[PDB]
Amino acid sequence: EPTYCLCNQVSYGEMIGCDNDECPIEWFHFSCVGLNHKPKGKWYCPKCRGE
Amino acid sequence: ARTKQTAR
Ligand SMILES: [Zn+2]
Ligand SMILES: [Zn+2]
Repeated sequence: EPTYCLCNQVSYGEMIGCDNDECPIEWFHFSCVGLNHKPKGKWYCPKCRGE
Repeated sequence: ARTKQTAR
C-alpha cells in the first residue's frame, strides 16, 4: 500500500534512507538514485543534496 | 548509510 522514493512506487529491492530526518520522502529505491550497493557514511537524497 | 530490504 505505502509508496516511496521520487517515483512514488511501492517498496522493492534494497531501499536507502535519506539522512535528513526532515526528508519528506526518506526512502528511495537503490535504482532510482543510481546505487547498486549500500554506501558507507551518511547519504542524502538528490533534492536534499541539492540536485 | 541506512538501508533496508523489502519484506512481504
Ligand atoms: Zn532527502
Ligand atoms: Zn524509486
